Amino acid sequence: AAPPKKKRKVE
Amino acid sequence: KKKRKVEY
Amino acid sequence: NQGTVNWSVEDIVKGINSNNLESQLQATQAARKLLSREKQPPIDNIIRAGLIPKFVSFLGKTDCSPIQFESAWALTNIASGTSEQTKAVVDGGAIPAFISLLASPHAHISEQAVWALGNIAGDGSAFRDLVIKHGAIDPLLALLAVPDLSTLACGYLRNLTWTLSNLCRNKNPAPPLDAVEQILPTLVRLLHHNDPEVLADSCWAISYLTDGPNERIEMVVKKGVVPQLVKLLGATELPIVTPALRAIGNIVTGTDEQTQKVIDAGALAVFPSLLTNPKTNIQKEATWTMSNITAGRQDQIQQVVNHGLVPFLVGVLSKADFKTQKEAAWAITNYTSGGTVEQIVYLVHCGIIEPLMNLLSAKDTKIIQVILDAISNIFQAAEKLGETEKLSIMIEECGGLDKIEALQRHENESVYKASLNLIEKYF
Repeated sequence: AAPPKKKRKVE
Repeated sequence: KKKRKVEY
Repeated sequence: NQGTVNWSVEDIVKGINSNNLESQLQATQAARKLLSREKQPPIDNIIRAGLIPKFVSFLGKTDCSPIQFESAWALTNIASGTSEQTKAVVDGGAIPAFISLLASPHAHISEQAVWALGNIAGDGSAFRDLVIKHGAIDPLLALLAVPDLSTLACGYLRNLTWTLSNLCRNKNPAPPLDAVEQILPTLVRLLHHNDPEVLADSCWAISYLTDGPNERIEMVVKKGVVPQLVKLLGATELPIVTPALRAIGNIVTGTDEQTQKVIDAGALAVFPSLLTNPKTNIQKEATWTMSNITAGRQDQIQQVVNHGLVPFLVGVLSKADFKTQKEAAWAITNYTSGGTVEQIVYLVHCGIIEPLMNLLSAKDTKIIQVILDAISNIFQAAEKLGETEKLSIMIEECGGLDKIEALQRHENESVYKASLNLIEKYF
């Protein structure tokens, strides 16, 4: 699938 | 119309 | 910084509301840690407490880079939420503030701004275009303005690439034309980088740009990236091939001239592999791509023949995921409607008839129309050769007749009418 529209910066 | 763009 | 681990929202409000800059920093960091926990960050609790305006405010504290980074990360995570959550960040004035941070002397702060702007533009057309209007592109591109991309930190370069791809993303409306022209040259440079993630995301960006009116495809092809795309098409990594194939597949939906560019680039040599690829989805998009090529000129339909791809189409039509089979049906119907009698004869000699008849048993009126349709094309070619009868037998042999007749009593007017004609004109 295509890259995430958004990304949460984990930790 | 034979060429069907991201109409798949 | 164990002190800022697992704070309550009210404590965070307490620190941010204190008039002590250090207290504010500790509270902002604690907020960032909540928003960064592995599961379910309290994004709404944070918004409800009215903390966004404060965080946005800390973005401008040039004198305290640490709080700039913390609030930038906190806002980033809030922005990674739903449209409403992303909107709350935009509503706080974060867009221009993050753009100013792009020029930060601190790489990690600039990178955070890049990430955040990426989440904002990734929400859709409106915010993407709002980011562009605030003038994010120049600063972003300037960050990649170095002699050799390899001197940039890998994580940093993947971030910029990803954010640029989002500025190239979405369709109603498509990104501004002048914005695409501004970005393309850099995109072309990222397409030649050695990092797999940079390559994949660059291909995705090129695939977003080629997904639309042929004029859009033109500005991309005009840059001469088709050869590089074909090369990426033969890549070992599935994450690179998928977006490359999407881009190549979009380009062939354009004009015959644009289609000819991928053919000239040597793309057809890769399809024997793509059409038998282990992933159903690579296999589906490959057949879809093939279908738009057989929808081209006869000299192009011949290149499909010369690369020995007809047998691969027969195979996909014979055994594949149903969706792929349906794309195979189209490729065949397109081939038969625009091909020469010799090319259509060849198609038959490759054994297209049986697998085509078996697909008449599919519960999908559209493909059934497409198939029956193709049959008509083939008979039409056999008529110009007085071999309409040899074709009838063949269709009988494999049980095609016993299915065209049954369809004749179908409930779709396109179908049964198409059936009738065949039977009453060939059987």
